[PDB]
Amino acid sequence: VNSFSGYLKLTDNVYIKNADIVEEAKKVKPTVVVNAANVYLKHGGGVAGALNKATNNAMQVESDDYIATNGPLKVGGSCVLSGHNLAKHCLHVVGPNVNKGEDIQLLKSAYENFNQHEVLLAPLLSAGIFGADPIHSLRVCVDTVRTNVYLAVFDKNLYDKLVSSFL
Ligand SMILES: Nc1nnc(SCCn2c(=O)oc3ccccc32)s1
Repeated sequence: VNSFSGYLKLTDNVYIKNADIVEEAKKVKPTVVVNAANVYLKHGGGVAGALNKATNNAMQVESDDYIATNGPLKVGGSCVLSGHNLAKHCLHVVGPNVNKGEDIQLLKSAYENFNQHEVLLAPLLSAGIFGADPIHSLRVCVDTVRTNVYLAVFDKNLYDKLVSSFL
């Protein structure tokens, strides 16, 4: 039993809700919130910009130190950093950005990072400003993640389309 509320159950382990991931994280304080990161951990917009803004830029400050020490992530890769005021940990996961021409096959590799955590609050990887089809992202999520994932979808119209088209 966990404190995630109002989710529709898609499969044994995947749940979905129309919600602002920032507000969901502040309410639930999950062990892990997933960020839709880029390789430079530059949290300018989309989910990343919103999460970072909610931390009063502390996420960006921590991320800049991480990059200065370790260099960029790989597309499909991840790192665990602080969750600040939103969660215990933030799993920064880099899905491919279609608007950069990155290989959509890397989306499965990106979702594999979720399997290192028993429970996560997450957005759909590569959706939004990353340019991929969110219906495809949900399919890859369901077929790749085996741990318990609670997906927050900001756009109500998109949420309804994802549910109604889910096989
Ligand atoms: N594995 C999980 N992580 N985060 C959640 S949600 C937030 C509240 N919370 C809960 O309901 O169960 C919990 C177990 C440990 C820590 C927090 C818990 S479940």
